[PDB]
Amino acid sequence: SIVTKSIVNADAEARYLSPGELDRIKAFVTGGAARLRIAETLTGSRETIVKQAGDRLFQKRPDIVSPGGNAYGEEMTATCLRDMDYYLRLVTYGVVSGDVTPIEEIGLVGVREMYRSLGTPIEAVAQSVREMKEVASGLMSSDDAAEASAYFDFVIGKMS
Amino acid sequence: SIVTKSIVNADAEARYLSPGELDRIKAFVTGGAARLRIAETLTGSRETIVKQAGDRLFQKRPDIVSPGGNAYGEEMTATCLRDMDYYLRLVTYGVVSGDVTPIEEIGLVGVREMYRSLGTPIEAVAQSVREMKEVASGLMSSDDAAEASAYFDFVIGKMS
Amino acid sequence: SIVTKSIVNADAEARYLSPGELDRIKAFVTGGAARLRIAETLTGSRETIVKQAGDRLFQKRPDIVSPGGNAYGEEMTATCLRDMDYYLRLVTYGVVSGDVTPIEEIGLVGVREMYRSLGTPIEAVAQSVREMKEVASGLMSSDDAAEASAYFDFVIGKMS
Amino acid sequence: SIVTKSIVNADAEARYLSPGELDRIKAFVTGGAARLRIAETLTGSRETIVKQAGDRLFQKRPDIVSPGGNAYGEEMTATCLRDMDYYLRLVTYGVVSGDVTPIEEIGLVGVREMYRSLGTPIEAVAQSVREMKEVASGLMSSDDAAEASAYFDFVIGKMS
Amino acid sequence: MRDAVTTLIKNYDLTGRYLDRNAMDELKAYFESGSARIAAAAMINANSATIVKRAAAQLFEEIPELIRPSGNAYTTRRFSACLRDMDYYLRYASYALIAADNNVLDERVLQGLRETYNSLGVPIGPTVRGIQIMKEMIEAMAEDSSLNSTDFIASPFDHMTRELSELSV
Amino acid sequence: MRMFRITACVPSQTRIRTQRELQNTYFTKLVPYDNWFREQQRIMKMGGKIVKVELATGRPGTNAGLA
Amino acid sequence: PSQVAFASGDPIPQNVARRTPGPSLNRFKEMARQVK
Amino acid sequence: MQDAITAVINSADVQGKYLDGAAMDKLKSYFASGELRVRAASVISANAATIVKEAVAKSLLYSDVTRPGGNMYTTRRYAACIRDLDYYLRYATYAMLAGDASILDERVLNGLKETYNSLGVPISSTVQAIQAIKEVTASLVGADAGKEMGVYLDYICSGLS
Amino acid sequence: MQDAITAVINSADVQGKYLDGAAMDKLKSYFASGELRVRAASVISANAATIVKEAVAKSLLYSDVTRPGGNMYTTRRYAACIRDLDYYLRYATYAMLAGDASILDERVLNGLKETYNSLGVPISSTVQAIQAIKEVTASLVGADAGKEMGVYLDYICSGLS
Amino acid sequence: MQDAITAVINSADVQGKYLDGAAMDKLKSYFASGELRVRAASVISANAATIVKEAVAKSLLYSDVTRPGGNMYTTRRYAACIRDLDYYLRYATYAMLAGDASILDERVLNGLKETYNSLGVPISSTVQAIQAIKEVTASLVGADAGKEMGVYLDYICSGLS
Amino acid sequence: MQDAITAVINSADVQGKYLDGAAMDKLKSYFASGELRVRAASVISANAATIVKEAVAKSLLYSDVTRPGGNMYTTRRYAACIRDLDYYLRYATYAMLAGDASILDERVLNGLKETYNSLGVPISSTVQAIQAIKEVTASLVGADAGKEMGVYLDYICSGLS
Amino acid sequence: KSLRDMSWFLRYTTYAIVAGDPNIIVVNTRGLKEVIENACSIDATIVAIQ
Ligand SMILES: *[C@@H](C)[C@H]1/C(=C/c2[nH]c(/C=C3N=C(/C=C4\NC(=O)C(CC)=C4C)C(C)=C\3CCC(=O)O)c(CCC(=O)O)c2C)NC(=O)[C@@H]1C
Ligand SMILES: *[C@@H](C)[C@H]1/C(=C/c2[nH]c(/C=C3N=C(/C=C4\NC(=O)C(CC)=C4C)C(C)=C\3CCC(=O)O)c(CCC(=O)O)c2C)NC(=O)[C@@H]1C
Ligand SMILES: *[C@H](C)[C@H]1/C(=C/c2[nH]c(/C=C3N=C(/C=C4\NC(=O)C(CC)=C4C)C(C)=C\3CCC(=O)O)c(CCC(=O)O)c2C)NC(=O)[C@@H]1C
Ligand SMILES: *[C@H](C)[C@H]1/C(=C/c2[nH]c(/C=C3N=C(/C=C4\NC(=O)C(CC)=C4C)C(C)=C\3CCC(=O)O)c(CCC(=O)O)c2C)NC(=O)[C@@H]1C
Ligand SMILES: *[C@H](C)[C@H]1/C(=C/c2[nH]c(/C=C3N=C(/C=C4\NC(=O)C(CC)=C4C)C(C)=C\3CCC(=O)O)c(CCC(=O)O)c2C)NC(=O)[C@@H]1C
Ligand SMILES: *[C@H](C)[C@H]1/C(=C/c2[nH]c(/C=C3N=C(/C=C4\NC(=O)C(CC)=C4C)C(C)=C\3CCC(=O)O)c(CCC(=O)O)c2C)NC(=O)[C@@H]1C
Ligand SMILES: *[C@H](C)[C@H]1/C(=C/c2[nH]c(/C=C3N=C(/C=C4\NC(=O)C(CC)=C4C)C(C)=C\3CCC(=O)O)c(CCC(=O)O)c2C)NC(=O)[C@@H]1C
Ligand SMILES: *[C@H](C)[C@H]1/C(=C/c2[nH]c(/C=C3N=C(/C=C4\NC(=O)C(CC)=C4C)C(C)=C\3CCC(=O)O)c(CCC(=O)O)c2C)NC(=O)[C@@H]1C
Ligand SMILES: *[C@H](C)[C@H]1/C(=C/c2[nH]c(/C=C3N=C(/C=C4\NC(=O)C(CC)=C4C)C(C)=C\3CCC(=O)O)c(CCC(=O)O)c2C)NC(=O)[C@@H]1C
Repeated sequence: SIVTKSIVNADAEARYLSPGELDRIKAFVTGGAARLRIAETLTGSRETIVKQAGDRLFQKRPDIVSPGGNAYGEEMTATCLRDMDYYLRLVTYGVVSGDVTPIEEIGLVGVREMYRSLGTPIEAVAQSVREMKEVASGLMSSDDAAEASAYFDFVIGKMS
Repeated sequence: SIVTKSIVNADAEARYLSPGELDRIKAFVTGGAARLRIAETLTGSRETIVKQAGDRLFQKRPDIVSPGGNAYGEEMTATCLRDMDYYLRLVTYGVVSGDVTPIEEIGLVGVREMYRSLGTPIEAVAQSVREMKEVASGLMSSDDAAEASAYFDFVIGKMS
Repeated sequence: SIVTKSIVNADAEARYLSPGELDRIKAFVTGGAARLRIAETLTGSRETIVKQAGDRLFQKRPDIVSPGGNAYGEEMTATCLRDMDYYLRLVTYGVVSGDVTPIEEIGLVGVREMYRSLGTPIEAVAQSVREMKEVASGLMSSDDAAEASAYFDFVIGKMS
Repeated sequence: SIVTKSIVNADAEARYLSPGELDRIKAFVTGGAARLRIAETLTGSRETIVKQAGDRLFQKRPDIVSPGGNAYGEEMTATCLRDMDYYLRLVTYGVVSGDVTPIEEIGLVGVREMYRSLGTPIEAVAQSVREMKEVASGLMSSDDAAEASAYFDFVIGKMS
Repeated sequence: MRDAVTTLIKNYDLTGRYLDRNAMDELKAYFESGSARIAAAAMINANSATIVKRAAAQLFEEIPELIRPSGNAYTTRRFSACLRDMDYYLRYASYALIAADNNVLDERVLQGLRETYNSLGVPIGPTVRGIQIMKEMIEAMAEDSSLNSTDFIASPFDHMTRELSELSV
Repeated sequence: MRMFRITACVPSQTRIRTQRELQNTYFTKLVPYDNWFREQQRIMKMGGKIVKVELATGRPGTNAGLA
Repeated sequence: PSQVAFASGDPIPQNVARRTPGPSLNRFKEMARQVK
Repeated sequence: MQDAITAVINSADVQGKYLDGAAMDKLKSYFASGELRVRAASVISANAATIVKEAVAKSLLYSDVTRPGGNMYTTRRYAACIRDLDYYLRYATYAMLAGDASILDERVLNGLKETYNSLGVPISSTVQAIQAIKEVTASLVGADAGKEMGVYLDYICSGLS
Repeated sequence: MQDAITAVINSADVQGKYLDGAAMDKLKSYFASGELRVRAASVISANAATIVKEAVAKSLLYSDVTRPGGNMYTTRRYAACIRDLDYYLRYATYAMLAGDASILDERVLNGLKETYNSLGVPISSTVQAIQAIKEVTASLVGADAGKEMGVYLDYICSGLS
Repeated sequence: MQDAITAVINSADVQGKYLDGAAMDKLKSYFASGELRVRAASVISANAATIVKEAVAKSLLYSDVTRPGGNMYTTRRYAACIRDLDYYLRYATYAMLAGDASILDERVLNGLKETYNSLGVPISSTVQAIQAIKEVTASLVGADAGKEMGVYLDYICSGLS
Repeated sequence: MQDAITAVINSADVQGKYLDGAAMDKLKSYFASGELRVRAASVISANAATIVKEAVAKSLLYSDVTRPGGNMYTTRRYAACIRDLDYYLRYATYAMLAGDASILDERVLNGLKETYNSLGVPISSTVQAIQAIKEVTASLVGADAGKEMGVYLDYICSGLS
Repeated sequence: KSLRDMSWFLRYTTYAIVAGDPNIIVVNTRGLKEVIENACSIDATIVAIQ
């Protein structure tokens, strides 16, 4: 979290917390209500975001779900939607934490090696997260959509 | 405490707490204010209970303060009175906890081979805690002196 | 006795007597004349040893002879001297047996809780046996006083 | 040795050394010079006892070197004399140590299973060791041989 | 290193759960307590040298054998090392007050503290007595100042005493 | 050492044991002197009735040499 | 020459005193003084 | 094990002094919570087996864990899983009554990960089973006492983490 | 176990007195006899197996006792009788070293006559075996040492008979 | 374990040869040093408890170890520390009698560092306790025996450190 | 590390008093022995190859250790053993001139037992090598300086054993 | 405190004289001014050691 980063940056140079870190933590605390609202509407609409974004992904990229594809079959399609729900949950965790380090520590270290072992196209996973970004950004106000799309675009950058 | 002792017995019998010990924990948390009243009574009388008990101990057993004794000298009598305050603090902890486990885990297990290294007479320390009991019952009310005398008598029974 | 200990060790191991313990029985059965010389010296001079040792104990640790002590009064000091006579008799039994098993089977097992019950300081009993040992070693011959003092200070070590 | 045996016994009873065992260590320490003389004579003449006792064994038990026997053959008689030299060296070790536990640990535990696997008559090896003690008793002085034959005696008792 | 938000996220990640209303309530309580935590940390930012100096000036009078010979705070080298240790404890207590979670204390203070203190002969009882002296001073200063919420101040020091202290009963 | 020749019967109270239990129900035994107190207390808190006990070895009033 | 033997010679015993009650027991020392 | 009372007594005892006012406040807070703790412990002790039944039906039954090839397949392993869930419920009740997780640190989490790894026990499935216990207990007892139980149940889960 | 020395100590302790000259004379007699006791014990330990084997070979072998229909027919009964004779030799050596037969009364003569009467062990045959052991040891260790060994040997023979 | 004599015997047995001249010289050295070791063991067995008493009074009483919060505050901790000192003194006496520190490896120092590290025991404080044991023992036992006891107790300290 | 001077000043600082009566005696004995100890260090440092040469030639050469199957078979192992004996001689010189074995405790005996048990180096053969070192130094430097080196060399031997 | 500080200054001066290295004095007097100046007169300490 932002609190974790500020405490770590103070402790690395072995001092108490600077006024800049206090101002940053104060901004984190004041934006906590809006961040909690964004996380609340994401976890409330968690099923329809995954459903609509998976539908848009499978319409835009039929090759991953056609026979010979990585996600062909109902079980592999359900596993792909489970992965999309996993990344939406990590997006909600990042929205709560105010930064990107829970998404990084849980689902973005070794993601390329994992999906290379799985045989899954990582650019198609990034397309799935981009469709989740578009569907979720259509479900909020403009500032909330930009704030959530920041974490979404971090996941896009880590996947591609 | 009484909760820890009841949980230890229930775990030894591999069972839940019976409604009997549940009723005793009920009675214990109702009488918590009372047993804390004896706790602040002995806390306020800390420098007086052991004062009169040490005076009565020294007039009852003058061999303790005689030359050649275990507690001969100002330094050794100060260490003796520190042991008096230690045991009064342990009795305070016991009447706080409602069980003799905080008494016995600190000042009663291994006390015989603890004091045989120092040459201290066990029966003389027992008579000292006796005089603590009578001085506490002298300047403390009757039925709560019976409750405090239960833990004092456990100290006497485990020591002597 | 030493022969008794060798017999019970050979019987516990279910074998005949070992060469080392057979040589020990032979050397003890040769040195028994010197052992009985120590014995007749101690029995002839038994009263002055315990009188001087009791006087030296009384001047060293006056809390015994003090009021409130363990031996207050002439009859209780006579009882303490009778106990010292018993210990000297057990030392003579040890030096005629060649082993400490008579002192174990008469006056060593249970002696700690014996003097705990009596209130007698067993460290002061050990001091009394130290005084008995040093007065006896000053009285009789040094080459035999070493052999006597081995059993004496084993008794001292078991007292302490 | 006897020191190790006494220390093991004192550790088993969780006590210090009894003065009887202190006397046995003292007497072993004083009398070790005779044991060193015995071991020096045995290691000086160590081929002679094996030579004469092997000759006497091949006289008294010619079934050993008869065809079909355990030690029939040049190399087998060489291994026979090798075992005799081993037991002579073990007897020297036991004489030096003053206690027979090195002999028991090196060459008397599992000797029955070893020679049963080898097909070797254990009573004939006992006869060879007895003839070794006869030759050593002829070679040494009377008291020294009477003291040194007891380790041979323990070997005879364990093997036969 | 984990704060309250990070440990709640880890607890929900372990079960694979989305954040429910109880998690929203915990985060909401942390966010409204955060202003008071910031105020308390900014308070102890100013006074920290005075806190550790008066903590030494109370601890070495409660246990005066620390500054007598054969005590571990005898020489002024050991005295300055002890004051540096108290400054370390107050700094990480400030960190735990900001983070609202004692995982920072566990990870960076307590995991080798008994090992170091037993290696160098440093006492643990006087150390945790100094911890509680610092806790009482910060609680008294927060009660004196305009601090509406003072309940969370005692938590990192009590956690440090419980973790570092030898188990009596 | 002096030994006690004891004879006692211990019943089962908790379970109906389907194996043969007469040999550890009723038995005559040889227990040592130092272990006789704890053996008697063990079987006697277990709940048996001891019918007989004697000194198999040793003599009463032995000041030394009983081991 | 024979004054090489510092460690190998006879050791010089130190005079090490028993530890006494300290200034943390000043209250109990005053208490024992008023006990007398 | 340590409750709140023994924790306060320990913290005062290693300082060597008596209980001051903050200790009195902590004890009065524990005595205030003790009514709810005793009531919740009584309800759980009464309906002990029903919570385990509902949690097993919610999380473990009709799955690959209880199907052949799973670790809850054989009935000795099923009864072992039932006994483990009774262990977690009973020691969580103990930790609720104590107001502290030292009992879970000493007897429950002591090598439990090594035990389950040596046996082959599914860590994820038993974490979901403890979660089902938490949901059933919070439904049975209430919001506040269910949350109090869920603190120590999540402590057992994070020990399994 | 009661020996001469412990008998002297106990005979002093029953009246509580010290050692007089009357108890001193028998102790000096024991100290005089102890060297012969150690020498006889060394010879008996030197030939412990061969005495038993030779006495068995010329006392009861190829007879009706070891014949079928006898008590010593079966190899188990034979090994039991060899163990019994070795035990008698070793414990009589113990009594010879100790100077008293209390070790025999306390370790061997404790419920053995009734055991042999129950098992049908021939008392006369054991008497003949004990006499054969006694005369072989008397031939081997010497005249006076063999007679002093035979004192404990026919004492335990009369005790078992 | 092993003494000096059994160390020489085991070295000669591993070499496969008889006792040569240097082995006889080492044995003669141990037989020369034996009497002082025996009388030192008698002195230490006499003053076993008192050496521990004045050593702990010399080093550890009225200090942070026996003050509240220290590792010798409670009576069971004091009894365990006195038990440890008795173990160290008895095994140092055993090593002094044997002339070898092998028993300290076999019985004492094989796992005691990990034991104290798991227990939280201050090994610096135990080292100062054993130095006090060295000083009090060398005060009572003499000079060369004091050197031998100091060597073996410093071996115990080196195993702890 | 520490030396005799630091040990004296630390003991007096723990007492809180000055160097009253025996600290002065220890310091003046140290400074009296110091110039001859420096001369012995000069001789040992000048001749240091010869001591390890005569030690390996006296004790370890032409043995099972140097023949195949031994721990000194290969040339790397032989050179490592030469370097270890050089380490023992040099740190014995260090401890002999410091007057305290704390340098041996903190830089030699802290890990010597564990490295030799992990490597498989024969403890008895290393002890015999150090004994050959101490008699060669006693022959080459003198009896008194030989004993002053040999007390620390025997301290290293006791640390081995 | 002042009296034991004066005796302790003389004690460590003698200890440094014995040790032959003033490192003990350097370590135990380098940072002493700031801690000692709060409740004790630094000029009085200078004149005292003078
Ligand atoms: C002819 C080759 C030269 C000669 C030889 C010489 N060597 C030694 C002594 C030893 N040499 C070794 C060497 C090795 N052992 C191994 O296992 C290996 C690797 C395979 C090597 C290189 C050893 C161990 C010894 C010591 C003997 C022992 O086994 O303990 C000597 C003896 C010197 C002495 O002082 O004893 C000699 C004479 N010398 C020459 O001048 C020729 C050039
Ligand atoms: C003769 C002395 C015996 C012998 C020795 C031997 N030693 C080694 C190797 C090592 N010795 C050490 C020890 C130390 N390193 C240090 O820095 C110090 C203190 C200054 C010590 C005491 C170590 C660490 C090693 C390993 C690496 C190294 O060479 O330093 C070996 C080699 C082991 C191998 O198999 O390579 C040997 C053989 N062996 C004997 O048999 C003689 C009794
Ligand atoms: C006074 C009633 C009697 C008496 C006492 C006496 N005690 C000591 C020394 C010690 N007593 C203890 C015991 C405890 N420490 C604890 O922390 C607790 C439980 C809370 C107990 C029970 C200890 C550790 C000591 C050692 C001192 C220290 O704290 O370091 C002495 C001194 C003996 C000495 O040799 O200094 C005395 C005199 N003696 C009597 O005769 C009275 C009957
Ligand atoms: C004033 C004229 C005198 C004075 C008094 C004084 N001393 C202290 C306390 C301390 N004194 C020291 C000093 C030393 N540390 C060392 O290592 C050495 C030897 C080189 C010395 C002399 C230290 C560390 C303290 C602090 C420990 C403690 O609290 O006792 C005080 C108290 C300071 C305060 O209350 O803030 C006072 C007033 N010191 C002098 O030097 C003058 C002789
Ligand atoms: C039933 C026919 C009659 C009867 C029964 C009765 N039995 C007991 C208890 C015991 N019975 C035995 C018997 C045996 N144990 C064995 O191992 C064997 C051989 C295989 C037998 C025959 C024993 C030992 C007991 C003691 C307890 C135990 O279970 O070990 C009781 C008494 C139960 C009690 O003690 O309370 C009774 C009453 N009594 C009748 O009236 C029926 C006619
Ligand atoms: C039919 C004779 C009776 C009956 C059966 C019944 N059973 C269940 C549920 C389960 N039973 C098992 C048992 C086993 N699993 C195994 O692997 C084995 C041995 C090979 C056994 C015996 C299990 C695991 C279940 C749970 C089902 C699952 O796979 O999750 C039920 C269902 C109860 C429910 O509440 O769902 C029923 C009805 N009921 C009767 O009345 C008959 C007596
Ligand atoms: C022949 C294969 C080997 C052999 C024989 C041998 N046997 C004896 C004498 C006896 N053997 C026994 C043993 C038994 N008791 C039994 O009940 C049975 C059958 C179940 C056996 C085998 C007994 C008792 C004797 C003694 C005879 C008696 O009745 O008293 C000897 C004589 C020993 C002696 O010292 O005279 C011999 C030589 N010896 C060999 O070398 C063949 C390998
Ligand atoms: C041998 C001289 C004659 C004889 C002996 C014989 N003995 C046994 C078996 C046993 N004897 C005992 C008794 C003892 N227990 C002891 O501790 C001691 C020494 C102190 C003795 C003497 C025991 C316990 C047995 C084993 C009982 C069992 O059978 O399990 C037997 C065997 C009897 C049997 O039925 O197997 C025999 C034959 N009888 C002779 O004919 C030999 C001349
Ligand atoms: C005394 C010098 C200091 C010290 C001691 C201390 N030790 C313990 C507890 C234990 N010590 C041991 C060690 C041993 N294991 C062995 O096999 C042997 C003999 C070879 C020893 C010496 C063990 C096993 C324990 C655990 C016993 C237990 O479980 O109670 C304690 C107790 C700590 C506690 O109970 O929590 C203490 C206090 N610590 C000090 O501070 C003294 C300076």
